[PDB]
Amino acid sequence: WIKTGELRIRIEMGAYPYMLHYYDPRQYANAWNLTSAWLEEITPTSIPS
Amino acid sequence: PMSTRIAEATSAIVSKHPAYQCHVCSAVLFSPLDLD
Ligand SMILES: [Zn+2]
Repeated sequence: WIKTGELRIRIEMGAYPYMLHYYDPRQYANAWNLTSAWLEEITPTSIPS
Repeated sequence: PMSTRIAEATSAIVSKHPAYQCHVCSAVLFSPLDLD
C-alpha cells in the first residue's frame, strides 16, 4: 500500500541517525529499494540509519 | 604553350656584353561520461 497505494505513515522517533545518498537529478531515481531495506531491517532492538 | 610563347618573345630582345538515458532528446547512452 505504501509503495504504489495511497498510505503515508509518520513514524514518531524523536531523534535518529541519518545517512545520505546523493544522486544525479537528470536521471531516473527510485528510492524504494533503500526505504524498503530500512523497513525490512527494523527490530525490537535495532533500527538502521 | 603560353609560357613558351612568352619565353621565345623575350628571347629576341636580349643583349650581351661585348668582346543511461537522456530526457532531452530521448537518445539512449551507455556511459555517465558519454552523457555529460
Ligand atoms: Zn540528448
